[PDB]
Amino acid sequence: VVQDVKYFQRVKWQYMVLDEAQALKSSSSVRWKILLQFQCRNRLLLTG
DNA sequence: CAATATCCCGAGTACATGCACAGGATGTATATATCTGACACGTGCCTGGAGACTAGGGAGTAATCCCCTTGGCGGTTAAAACGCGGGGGACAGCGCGTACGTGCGTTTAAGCGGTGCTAGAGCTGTCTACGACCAATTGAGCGGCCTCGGCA
Repeated sequence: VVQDVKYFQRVKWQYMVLDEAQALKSSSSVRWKILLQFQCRNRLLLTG
């Protein structure tokens, strides 16, 4: 998802389930910077 | 405007060329010749046509920055022109090779009969090479942990 961004930007996803979202913990990360830009109703984090 | 240069015209200039000549070797001229291959005849093949279908490619577009393109760059010599050196240029002869002629004799072409080499045969009869797929490796980029320099 941090590479095929161009393809994911092509469609209006209803929701993102970001499983084990502790992966996103640092704002310095490209992952975080890019994952902010996708458009959806809800962003759902399932991180224990 | 001045200057070096190219252009242009007439005098005077060896020999080059076009010609006439003798004469020799070859192009002609006739008769003969078989055989090349022209021509005629079928043989059988591929060149072509004609269909159905996928999938590969081709064409198109979109985004864009690489590369080309341009300007302006700063740096150094080919050109210009002269001075200046020796070297390319024009005659005397030797004899050695080249030609050419003679008689040098080696080999080829031809026609002979015999015969084994090669080149079209196979499904030969496989199985190298041809896909098909799998697996390893390196490299690169992205997270993550950790000392230290400049700032409160």
